[PDB]
Amino acid sequence: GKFFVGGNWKCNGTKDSIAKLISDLNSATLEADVDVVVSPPFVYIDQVKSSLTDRIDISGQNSWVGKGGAFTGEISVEQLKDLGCKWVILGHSERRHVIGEKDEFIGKKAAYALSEGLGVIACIGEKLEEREAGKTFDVCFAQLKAFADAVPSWDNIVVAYEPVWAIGTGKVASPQQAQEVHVAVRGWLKKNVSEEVASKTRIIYGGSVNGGNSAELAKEEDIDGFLVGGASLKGPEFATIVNSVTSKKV
Amino acid sequence: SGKFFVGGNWKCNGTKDSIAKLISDLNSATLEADVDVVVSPPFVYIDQVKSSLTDRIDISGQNSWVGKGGAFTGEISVEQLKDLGCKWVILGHSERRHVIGEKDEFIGKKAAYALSEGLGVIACIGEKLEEREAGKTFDVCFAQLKAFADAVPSWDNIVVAYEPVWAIGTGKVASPQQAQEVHVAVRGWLKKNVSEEVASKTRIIYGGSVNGGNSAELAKEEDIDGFLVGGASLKGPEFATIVNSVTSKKV
Repeated sequence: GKFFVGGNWKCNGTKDSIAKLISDLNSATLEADVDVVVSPPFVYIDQVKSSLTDRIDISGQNSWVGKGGAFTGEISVEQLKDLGCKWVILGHSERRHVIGEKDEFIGKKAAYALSEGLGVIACIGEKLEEREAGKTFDVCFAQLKAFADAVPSWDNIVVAYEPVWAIGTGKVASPQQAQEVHVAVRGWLKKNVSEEVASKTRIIYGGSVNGGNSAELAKEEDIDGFLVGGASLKGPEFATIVNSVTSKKV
Repeated sequence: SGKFFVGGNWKCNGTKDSIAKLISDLNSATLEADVDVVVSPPFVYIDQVKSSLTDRIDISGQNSWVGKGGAFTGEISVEQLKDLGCKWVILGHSERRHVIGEKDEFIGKKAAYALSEGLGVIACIGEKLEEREAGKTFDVCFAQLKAFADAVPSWDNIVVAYEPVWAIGTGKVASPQQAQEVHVAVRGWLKKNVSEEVASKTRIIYGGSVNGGNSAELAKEEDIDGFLVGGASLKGPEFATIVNSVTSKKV
């Protein structure tokens, strides 16, 4: 499967800061064999689609579980597509653990998004209390099962592993610990979906990724790319992380 | 003693093309002068609406995050709503309370934050059918109000919207009389728990089923100060007529 780098801007940016970010992304020279995706806040998706190079795809940060209608404050898959999105991020750790979105709810969001023709960036990952109880793979496999029990197909799914236990806990995750989770996620796909899906599905790393560690991470056999957080807000650094694909080739 | 207020909540509806037509119909309408008019597009269309809609109508977000932006994937901050030109945000809407599950203190915090950052707040309250039938209409509504009151820095830029959630789809229907009974109690609650000044200046608007066939009638009730319109706000000419239903309140 082809190297994938997405930037999750989260709840950050204004018209002006995003205009500068877009200008920097457009000026960057990006390597050829990489799928590149950015994920603006809902309100800026129009601005980004109007001015960002079409070499980069656009993702929503969330989407409603089904068709639109009486869901005040929510955005539908139809509306994301209408605005030009090709992806949606679903089950991001902040939506699981800050908002409180549950697994089956997330699984349903994905099935709907995939059946309506969006790609899905499907996020999984365990918290500190969970890892400290030896439940890393139990947690991730239940999250995967909830996806697998619901989705019509894995063709347009990218799996993102987030080490929530490292994200802000003062703990840091090594490329070895990352590789360990990715290779297990791939094995779960082999045994619970199929061998074909396991090899063609991209498993991207969604821990702390920056210009100083992307080259090292890209070397791991089962890390197929990144879901970048804070660094995705800095155009040149994000471009360099995208271009870390060359490190996977060396 | 407050100016008539009519908001249109588009909820999770619309595309570029339908919203472009809605905006044209809204722009073509002649709206009565003594009314505050507000529309609330889905997040992704707020930019499109701000670019083309007459400045006579204010724009509202349908929700906002509880505090400053940052690591909250999928959420929109008050800073961003303001950046796009919104002057209002709807908070504690029944669909966010009962479908999404947002709790009172959380909603109260959202409103306090939005107001401190300079947005007006349409603060929604209302009881479910099970609650109404057990005699807890005012327990629920007053508790929802206390949660706002305990948090907000001021009531100057607050509009209270009462939603009869008990009628919203439950097969029951709400009359202007039943709405009036709730609104008069809410205003009384404000008199005793905030001040007489706030009670008389605060708009308390009706957020039940409002359409071109009942708005003139609803607008006649003494303590209904306007509307938070659902389905009808997607039909421009009908929304305009509802705004102009203010003439019914004078007659």
